[PDB]
Amino acid sequence: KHELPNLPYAYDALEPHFDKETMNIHHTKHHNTYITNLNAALEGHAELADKSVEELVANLNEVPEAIRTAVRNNGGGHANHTFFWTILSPNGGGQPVGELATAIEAKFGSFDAFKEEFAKAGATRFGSGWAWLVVNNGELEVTSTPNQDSPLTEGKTPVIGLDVWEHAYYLNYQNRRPDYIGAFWNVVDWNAAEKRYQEA
Amino acid sequence: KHELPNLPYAYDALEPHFDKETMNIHHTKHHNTYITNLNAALEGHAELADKSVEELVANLNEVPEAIRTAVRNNGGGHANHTFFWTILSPNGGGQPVGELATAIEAKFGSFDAFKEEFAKAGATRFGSGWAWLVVNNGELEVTSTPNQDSPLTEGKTPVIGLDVWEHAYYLNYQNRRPDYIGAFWNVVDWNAAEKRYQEA
Ligand SMILES: [Mn+2]
Ligand SMILES: [Mn+2]
Repeated sequence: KHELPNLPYAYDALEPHFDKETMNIHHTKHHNTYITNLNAALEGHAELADKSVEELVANLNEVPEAIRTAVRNNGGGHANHTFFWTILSPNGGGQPVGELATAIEAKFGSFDAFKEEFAKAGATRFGSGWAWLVVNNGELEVTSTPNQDSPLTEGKTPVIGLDVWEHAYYLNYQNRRPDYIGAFWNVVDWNAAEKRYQEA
Repeated sequence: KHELPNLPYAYDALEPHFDKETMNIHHTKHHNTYITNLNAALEGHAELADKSVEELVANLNEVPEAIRTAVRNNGGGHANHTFFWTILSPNGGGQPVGELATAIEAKFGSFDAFKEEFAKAGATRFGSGWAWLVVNNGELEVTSTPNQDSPLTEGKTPVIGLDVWEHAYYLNYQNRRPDYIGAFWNVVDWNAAEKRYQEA
């Protein structure tokens, strides 16, 4: 009973920053496959299967050992991509807004300095993974995670994030990960980010 | 000190199985960058910069802690890719040959059974990595390693291997990793593999 969410915008709405071919394959093949595999691993655990994917992944510890890796990886994939689609927008880009903006200035010095730290976290994540701005204390932290591991599992709440698996950027940027991260700034939705900051 | 090896064949020599655009970017951008990063890391360590990259990665524990992660990832990348180019050929494909062929039949039952097990290791390596046929103390085994980790580090000797980082396959295959693994059977060089088996 885990379903693929529709995108909040057209498949070409993030162009030229994120290409429509990637949006299609990333959403309808990669994300869908995580869902397929999650639902299979949850066959026989109908009790577990009625949690939200976010709660499921936050309390990975309580998943039966037999299916834990499958939940970590595929539950991770579902939680992470679900989040991702909703922090992007064709009306995104620009400066941070709201109390999140003020908090970024305080924690990082400035928005430019934050962007730098986030881009370094993204560039430095060796292999597959994600770069994040999270709330831990009630404090902002830049982090990165391997594969489909989620900050939620560490008790940290995602405010924004960027998929740095090669499938996310290879068609448009090839090995140019930094150019991809640069493009993300033009589509990240700071209104949505504010909500996530406030809602945590 | 460490230098990018030329390919043993033209950039389009593995078509249609491995595309020439990928061969270009994979060799001259990805592999080159591991070498740049490795050389930067070994600045100030004469001890090490006399070692082969295979010696460095076999004895990773003897690398000073301050540069060990860099040598693991970039040393691993250089050793792994150097090896990879040498086990591919436009005169590749077909059935195993030599003493290796006999050993594969004995260990796995048949070549087809071996391919199935290798294909499964490759498909199931979650995130970035490599699938391998190695010799472990005189015995054939199929394994997989994350990121640029090498079997050498665990005292196992690679006979064949396949790069399952998405950069190795995304341009021609997108999410269809199993189809890429299929295509590898047509360019793997079993004469070259026989020689590695003999020397291991
Ligand atoms: Mn992804
Ligand atoms: Mn590679």
